[PDB]
Amino acid sequence: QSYTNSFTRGVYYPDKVFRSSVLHSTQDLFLPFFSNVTWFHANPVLPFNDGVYFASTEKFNIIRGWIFGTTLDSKTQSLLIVNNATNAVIKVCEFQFKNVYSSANNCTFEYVSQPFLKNLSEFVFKNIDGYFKIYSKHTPINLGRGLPQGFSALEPLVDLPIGINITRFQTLLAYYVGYLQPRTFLLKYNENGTITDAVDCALDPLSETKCTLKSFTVEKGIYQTSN
Amino acid sequence: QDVVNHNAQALNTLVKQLSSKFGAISSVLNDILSRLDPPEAEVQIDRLI
Amino acid sequence: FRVQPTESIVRFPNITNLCPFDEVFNATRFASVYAWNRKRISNCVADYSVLYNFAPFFAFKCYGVSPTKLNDLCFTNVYADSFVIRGNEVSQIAPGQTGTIADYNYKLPDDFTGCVIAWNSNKLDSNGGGNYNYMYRLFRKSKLKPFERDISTEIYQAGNTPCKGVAGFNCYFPLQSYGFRPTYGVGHQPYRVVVLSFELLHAPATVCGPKKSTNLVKNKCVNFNFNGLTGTGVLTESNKKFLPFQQFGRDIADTTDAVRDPQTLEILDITPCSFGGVSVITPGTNTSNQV
Amino acid sequence: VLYNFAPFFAFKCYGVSPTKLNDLCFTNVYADSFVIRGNEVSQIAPGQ
Ligand SMILES: *[C@@H]1O[C@H](CO)[C@@H](O)[C@H](O)[C@H]1NC(C)=O
Ligand SMILES: *[C@@H]1O[C@H](CO)[C@@H](O)[C@H](O)[C@H]1NC(C)=O
Ligand SMILES: *[C@@H]1O[C@H](CO)[C@@H](O)[C@H](O)[C@H]1NC(C)=O
Ligand SMILES: *[C@@H]1O[C@H](CO)[C@@H](O)[C@H](O)[C@H]1NC(C)=O
Ligand SMILES: *[C@@H]1O[C@H](CO)[C@@H](O)[C@H](O)[C@H]1NC(C)=O
Ligand SMILES: *[C@@H]1O[C@H](CO)[C@@H](O)[C@H](O)[C@H]1NC(C)=O
Ligand SMILES: *[C@@H]1O[C@H](CO)[C@@H](O)[C@H](O)[C@H]1NC(C)=O
Ligand SMILES: *[C@@H]1O[C@H](CO)[C@@H](O)[C@H](O)[C@H]1NC(C)=O
Ligand SMILES: *[C@@H]1O[C@H](CO)[C@@H](O)[C@H](O)[C@H]1NC(C)=O
Repeated sequence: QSYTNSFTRGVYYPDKVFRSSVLHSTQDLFLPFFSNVTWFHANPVLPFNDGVYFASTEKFNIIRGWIFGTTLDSKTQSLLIVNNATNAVIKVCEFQFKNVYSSANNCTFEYVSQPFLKNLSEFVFKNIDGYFKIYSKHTPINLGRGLPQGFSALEPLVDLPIGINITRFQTLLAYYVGYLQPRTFLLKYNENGTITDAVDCALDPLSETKCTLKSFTVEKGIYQTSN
Repeated sequence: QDVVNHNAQALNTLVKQLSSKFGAISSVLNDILSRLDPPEAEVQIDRLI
Repeated sequence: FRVQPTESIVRFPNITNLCPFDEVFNATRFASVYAWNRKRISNCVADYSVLYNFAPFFAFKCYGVSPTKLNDLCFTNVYADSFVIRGNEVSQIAPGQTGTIADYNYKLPDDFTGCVIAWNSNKLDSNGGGNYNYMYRLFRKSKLKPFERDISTEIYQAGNTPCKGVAGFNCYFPLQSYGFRPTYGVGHQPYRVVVLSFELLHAPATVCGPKKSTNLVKNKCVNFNFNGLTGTGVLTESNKKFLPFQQFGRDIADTTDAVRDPQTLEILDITPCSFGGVSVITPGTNTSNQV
Repeated sequence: VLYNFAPFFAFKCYGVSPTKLNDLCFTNVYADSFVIRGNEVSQIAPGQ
């Protein structure tokens, strides 16, 4: 259980709208730049908070699923995503895990899609107003400490209209876990509509100046930012 | 350059003001017309106006 | 002046499934007030006309939308909450209402948008079983938040003395059952109540009314209705590279300038129809009337 | 203590919220008591 710098990772398209060559300001739950992310080389149950940023880099496909919920028992509903070499299945049944699940009962929603999963895989899980939103991205990386310094946005992988209660989560078997805070970001959409860069308006005075000027470049002078 | 920038900025602000709600339920007049009957649409339309 | 539109086009997807309003409304036993049954409605054609074939309802009160406009709107998702209440309490099912049912059993948001439908149920819920045993919560420490269900059977401790889970003095049982009888007057008759809550905008629309999809017209000033997105303009082929999850595009001013067709899955650029000022050039009327 | 005297069906407050009462200071209070018919209770309101 170590700590690592998140750099600029953890940026996702906040909405379905298309924009080209724009600097757009969005207030939403994001992973702050250069934040501390927990690093696991193994998987204890972790709190969920507002949202979760997840990163994996294994080549053996050891990481094969996530569990979300409050009690993680049959007392309350527990979201369960399991990926296998062919597909990815999602359920909201009440489970009694023991270590797949010893017992399952009272299923409400089920879903099947293409499997979610060096080849770094990044995910963002949010649970807001009865919607579970999953954003995902897969990028080629090289060997190193982890979480390279490049920039890549996370496209919306899936949305689930399940009004469940989530406060904790756990993974199923070197992965990185970070948390999301309500931040205002300045995203850059290039000519093709791809988010190529972003500014975290609360990172430092320079980023606040950039957000106030709605630009990535600041001319010499003194600028009156927030009070 | 300052004159040109001031004119462009004023026009951009004037156009951006069409996205505000001003206390209405929506900033699009067609949505108000297609979602509400006249007696209830009048309040929202006046708030936009 | 302004170029007037020539045609009107509606573009809805191939979704033809009828929304399961039948099972929601034509259910043998509705749940109690404190345990109102909520169902999700999505990915179907919401034909509200069939609702008129299920009951001559005495209440069809809609907030934020007109009842006659429902067949021409697209919704992202719908919540259907069903229960059985007393008639005189039906008025409590509304935003900004204070009462036992409104605050302790079922609460609506201030910004609630949707409809409420209540109809008679004396002929079907005056019998035994749960029909005569319809219950509701009477006491609670604090008012329920909007869209919240509390089915706990905790004993309400009115006094300071602890109850230890046993009903007694100042230790009441909040879950009180109705006494619905056919002999009661209109002030105590049971009514079945269904509340529809719609969610508009944001997510792509998947619940739409029974509106036919017409042909696609390009390079002409027309009215367009793309999955509830209403507008007027000229549709052309566009070179914009929409990502697979993206539906419509906006400019710097945040005005919709591109749209993905629900059926053909192509990207159409939208340009407002031509307009401008008209000027009359004239010598003085003392000279001539030509302009 | 008012909650220990009756399970009242009406606690309608104008210009103040019922839950905020314990955190407010008042200069003076008038308490007007009577007995009415139930259907007429709604008539006890401003602009009625
Ligand atoms: C990350 O943690 C280390 C030690 O726990 C601390 O020194 C460092 O300041 C933290 N980084 C941030 C950005 O808070
Ligand atoms: C979710 O669960 C937590 C504890 O398990 C509880 O405190 C919270 O009130 C619950 N929220 C909802 C909306 O059920
Ligand atoms: C993966 O899991 C799904 C879910 O049951 C199953 O249908 C599929 O056959 C599995 N794939 C393999 C290769 O076993
Ligand atoms: C499953 O759901 C039903 C319906 O609410 C309930 O009666 C039953 O107790 C549930 N199962 C368990 C093990 O509690
Ligand atoms: C990484 O994985 C993604 C999806 O599994 C794939 O599209 C991409 O080509 C992979 N990258 C490399 C370098 O193989
Ligand atoms: C945008 O896409 C076009 C073709 O899809 C490509 O030629 C161009 O290089 C791209 N621009 C950028 C900045 O990636
Ligand atoms: C409900 O369905 C039953 C059989 O499906 C039918 O006999 C009855 O008339 C229906 N009632 C209403 C109100 O639709
Ligand atoms: C809808 O049906 C038409 C009829 O053939 C077909 O051409 C079109 O591809 C379909 N589109 C979708 C999104 O199903
Ligand atoms: C009123 O006071 C009498 C005696 O002082 C007591 O027996 C009775 O319970 C009280 N009633 C209420 C509603 O406080």
